[PDB]
Amino acid sequence: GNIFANLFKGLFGKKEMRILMVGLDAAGKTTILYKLKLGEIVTTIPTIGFNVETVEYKNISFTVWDVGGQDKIRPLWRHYFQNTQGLIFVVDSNDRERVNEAREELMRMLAEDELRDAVLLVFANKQDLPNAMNAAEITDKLGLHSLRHRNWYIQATCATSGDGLYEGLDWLSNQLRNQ
Amino acid sequence: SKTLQRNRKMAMGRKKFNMDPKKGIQFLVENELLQNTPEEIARFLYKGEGLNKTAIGDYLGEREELNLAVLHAFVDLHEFTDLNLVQALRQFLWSFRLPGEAQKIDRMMEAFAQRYCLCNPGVFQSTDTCYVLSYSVIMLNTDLHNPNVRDKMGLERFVAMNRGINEGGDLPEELLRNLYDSIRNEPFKIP
Ligand SMILES: Nc1nc2c(ncn2[C@@H]2O[C@H](COP(=O)(O)OP(=O)(O)O)[C@@H](OP(=O)(O)O)[C@H]2O)c(=O)[nH]1
Ligand SMILES: C[C@H]1CCC/C=C/[C@@H]2C[C@H](O)C[C@H]2[C@H](O)/C=C/C(=O)O1
Ligand SMILES: [Mg+2]
Ligand SMILES: [Zn+2]
Repeated sequence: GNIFANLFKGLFGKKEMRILMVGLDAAGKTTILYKLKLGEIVTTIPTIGFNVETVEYKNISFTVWDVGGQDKIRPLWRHYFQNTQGLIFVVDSNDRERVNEAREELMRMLAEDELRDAVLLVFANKQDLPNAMNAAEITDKLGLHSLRHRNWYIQATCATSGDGLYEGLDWLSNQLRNQ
Repeated sequence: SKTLQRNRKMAMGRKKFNMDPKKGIQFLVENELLQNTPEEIARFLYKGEGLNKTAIGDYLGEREELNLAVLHAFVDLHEFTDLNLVQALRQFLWSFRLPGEAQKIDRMMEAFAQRYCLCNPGVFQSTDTCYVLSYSVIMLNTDLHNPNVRDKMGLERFVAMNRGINEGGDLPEELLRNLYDSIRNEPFKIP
């Protein structure tokens, strides 16, 4: 019985909630979603276009949003950012060379007017790696203490084991019931 | 007959390609069955004999310098004259399987757009307009026809999404409506 879905069991038949998940390539997004679907596969009829990776618990959905590509296409994203209550930002905490690139991507998503009210959950992923930055270090490198008017949380995770996923989503669930 | 051997080494060159596009090109180049220029690799991909379209798409979607040159040359081999945008896109997306990563689709749509505009001058005011609209059509196909998307975009939303992309202004509603209808009623065919 899906442990993660049970976290959101009592929202209030409230209205669909939508969470977007963003992060650089290789941060761990696909891996997290495999855990949130509990490893269950389907043969899906193919579709030409973007990979869509989503998990729906009903009353709540989590969708990976690929930020790759040029800036000229970003105006097109705007209506999809419209009904978003939360953003999960996943970072490869072992990738010290790309942490500033991750910070800049986060900061551009957080300047989308359409996301003004979204809560932010940061997964500082890949904590199992021996030279990983921990949550306190990631918090500094992402500049999270300079955020204002934003409800945010950072959670240390290892996506391959699932460790930390429950605790970050539990934080998220409590934010979404409180509004 | 010194030639059947050529067929064996070609069939071997194509399967390897289907398993691993880079290795199959290297094998074909090494055995003097294919010229290692972007132009000749592109013709080879475009003719696509015995080639898996997923492997062609994966090769064209790579970011190495040679692959970028091949993608350019590949798109130059397409003739889009007197096609509307969707018809041109259907032809283009029939010749390879589009990758799913946005960085790859973006690069492919810009390249497509440059060629579309050359073949059909004055249909768009700028290649940027063609590029952004083509990308929004790929988005629309995905939205409408991928079952992981539950709340499907309607015409009004599709029209609202493309606001401002005509060099800061709008394209005509009927042009967007005809694109919308073509994709809704006939998704991009799976190769
Ligand atoms: N050590 C470690 N690795 C992780 C962790 N999370 C994801 N990974 C690995 O990192 C690679 C990228 O993950 P993926 O989930 O595809 O990233 P993405 O969808 O954000 O691009 C995968 O390895 P591959 O490409 O080898 O399959 C995945 O197994 C983690 O917590 N710890
Ligand atoms: C809700 C579905 C809508 C499908 C069309 C959206 C495509 C986005 C375009 C963006 O550049 C990358 C894709 C981005 O990754 C969208 C993921 C996705 O699941 O979106
Ligand atoms: Mg992924
Ligand atoms: Zn050219």
